[PDB]
Amino acid sequence: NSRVKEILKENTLRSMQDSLHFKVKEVQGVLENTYTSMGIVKEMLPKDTKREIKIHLLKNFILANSHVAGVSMFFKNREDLRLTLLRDNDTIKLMELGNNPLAQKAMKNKEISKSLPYYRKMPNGAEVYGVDILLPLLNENAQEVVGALMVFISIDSFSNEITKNRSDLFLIGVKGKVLLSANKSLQDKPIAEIYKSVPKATNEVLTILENGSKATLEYLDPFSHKENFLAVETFKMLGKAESKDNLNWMIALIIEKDKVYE
Amino acid sequence: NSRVKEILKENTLRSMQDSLHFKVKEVQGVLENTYTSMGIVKEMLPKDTKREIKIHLLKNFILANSHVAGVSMFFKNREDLRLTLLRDNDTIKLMEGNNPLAQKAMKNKEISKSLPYYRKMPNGAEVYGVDILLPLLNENAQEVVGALMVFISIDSFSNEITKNRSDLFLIGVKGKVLLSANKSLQDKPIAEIYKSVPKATNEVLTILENGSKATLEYLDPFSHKENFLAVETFKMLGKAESKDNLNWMIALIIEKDKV
Ligand SMILES: [Ca+2]
Ligand SMILES: [Cl-]
Ligand SMILES: [Zn+2]
Ligand SMILES: [Zn+2]
Ligand SMILES: [Zn+2]
Ligand SMILES: [Zn+2]
Ligand SMILES: [Zn+2]
Ligand SMILES: [Zn+2]
Ligand SMILES: [Zn+2]
Ligand SMILES: [Zn+2]
Ligand SMILES: [Zn+2]
Repeated sequence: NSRVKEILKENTLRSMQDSLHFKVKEVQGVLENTYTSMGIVKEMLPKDTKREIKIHLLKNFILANSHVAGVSMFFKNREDLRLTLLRDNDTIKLMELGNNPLAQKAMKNKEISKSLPYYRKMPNGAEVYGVDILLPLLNENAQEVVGALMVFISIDSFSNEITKNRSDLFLIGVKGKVLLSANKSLQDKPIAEIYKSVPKATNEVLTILENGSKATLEYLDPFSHKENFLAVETFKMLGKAESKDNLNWMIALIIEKDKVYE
Repeated sequence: NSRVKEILKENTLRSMQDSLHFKVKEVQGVLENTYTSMGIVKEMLPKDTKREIKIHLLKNFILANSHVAGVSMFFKNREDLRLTLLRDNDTIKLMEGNNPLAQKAMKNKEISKSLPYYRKMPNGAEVYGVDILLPLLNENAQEVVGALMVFISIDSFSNEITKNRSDLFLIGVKGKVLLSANKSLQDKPIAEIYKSVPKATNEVLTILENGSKATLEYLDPFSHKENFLAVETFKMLGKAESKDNLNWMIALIIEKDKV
């Protein structure tokens, strides 16, 4: 009889990976839209335009990128072009930069680069878990680095794709850090600690993350005490960019085996 | 053997259906993100910028959207902005307007698409694809000043549909085979290819017209094997309100043996 459960397993794993594969392309496609939008800002910001047009550009960049929660502009030789725009249910512009190590890193890397996830205190006093995306600004003939573009992407804003009306997905960053899960208390914590009761399963997932592969496996969930089918799939979180910092993110999809078997 | 078979049949067909659903959602997601990117190019092109800026933005547009093989812009009052950018192992800039669909798109302020066709590329290769033409408007958004052409490579979607498998088919308007592992079938309608099964092909074409989805079974006259057939349609121009936003379809065959 159990060969029936075995076919049910075969069929469930197939659709998990197809389902998971879509979720990855969806999230990565969203990140790609933002990077594409950033490259346009990058191109226009340093052109011979007046301040208000540059502000006009940063505001519209936030408006059209719902997952962007902030953007900063820095210019070496123009004081009035050192601004930070943070999402405050609208946009709040704060004048300022220069000593910011993110602006300095942006100007020393030709390719799009990143920081690591972190909590930013927002104008309304709330904490937003996110990550910074960096680009350099170049003058007309591309000869000189003249400024920096710094984009704060909200990881919490991906709740729409990961946790809205479902609880079977995790977003995992480098070193196996949980970036977003339905279990809010897991954010910013490593899976080696969360799931230390299944070190063989976690060590495979972490290996799959480091190598940029994909896989399916089983594990006993320590929270539900039920065995889950688990599908993982990594993806380059900076997109098509060839960059030192274009590392692997991972999305996990779980299905408790009991629901399949009947 | 009774309840077991029923459990296996409908669980395998559900897995087949869900898999096709997520492939359809992958494809139209790739298209819509390309359309979002195109809308950005659309709005920036009329803005006050130098020729070199417009060119590099179109060049960046092609490189960011891997399914676009070509893009062209035409300005009514800027002859130096009548250009075509095509993939050529890299990107090649050519100079050119008289396209009746560009006139249609401009005069009516509506998006319009061409029929699928074969474009001869710079390197001599022939690429099956579709043209999507958009009007360009001035800053005040009241007068049409030009047109933007985007040549989407249908063949480039083999990475999602045809690579490493032969169980998927992309079907266009009136059952035209747009993409298939069997390349000889491209640009040919299913009504002729599978004339021997009018019941299934007529179902397919009705599903295509109604924008519906369904699973059915048919005897494939090529493989001589009983197969299931899951189909699902989708608007190929995304959410654009336009009488040219016809339904495309992805079809998935699974040999009835597996069930
Ligand atoms: Ca599939
Ligand atoms: Cl068509
Ligand atoms: Zn404005
Ligand atoms: Zn503008
Ligand atoms: Zn989103
Ligand atoms: Zn067990
Ligand atoms: Zn039944
Ligand atoms: Zn569907
Ligand atoms: Zn693709
Ligand atoms: Zn894919
Ligand atoms: Zn067989």
